[PDB]
Amino acid sequence: KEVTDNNGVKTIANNLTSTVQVFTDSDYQLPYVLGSAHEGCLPPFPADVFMIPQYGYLTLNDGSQAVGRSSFYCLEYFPSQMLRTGNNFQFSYEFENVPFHSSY
Amino acid sequence: LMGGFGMKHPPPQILIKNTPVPADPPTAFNKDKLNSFITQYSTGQVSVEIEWELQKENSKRWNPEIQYTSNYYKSNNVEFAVNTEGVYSEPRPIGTRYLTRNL
Repeated sequence: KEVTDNNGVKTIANNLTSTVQVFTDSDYQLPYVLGSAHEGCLPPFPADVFMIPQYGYLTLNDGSQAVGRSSFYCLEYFPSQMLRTGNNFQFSYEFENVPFHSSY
Repeated sequence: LMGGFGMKHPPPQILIKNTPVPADPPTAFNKDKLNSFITQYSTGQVSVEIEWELQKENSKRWNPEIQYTSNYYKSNNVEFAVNTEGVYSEPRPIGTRYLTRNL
């Protein structure tokens, strides 16, 4: 959707030719932030509409400065699928063998 | 703990000895072990061939990384080279850790 503001008044319209791009990091080549317990999950209640959280990451620092070992990542440097309205995305994943959680 | 690859069955020990060569024994029998030997030593060549398996870097890091280098600046000697007297030396310890990975 496209948002135009004239004076203190916004108009929302569809942009039919705009695209969204999506990829999975399957080779685990990015800093992995899902293992820290963050907001931005899918809501527990199915009727709630949620905002997607912004991706960011940390690398090595000394104070506020960075060292030469610090790494910068461009997410554009991955291949990703582009989607207009009418395109969909899917993938499958296999969990590796993990012990049963003990629910007793 | 000093570093490297721990193994239950490491490369085996390779033991070498010059076999003793007696000097002239007496002409009457004596039961004592012979303590008199020909002075002797050996020389040769050794080859050791090791095959090493490598694990390549897959990184998506954008910026260039730290690498081990020689320094261009002029010096009396070349590092990791022979001396003017013929003495090879290793000027610095070199570890393996230059490339980076995510944690």
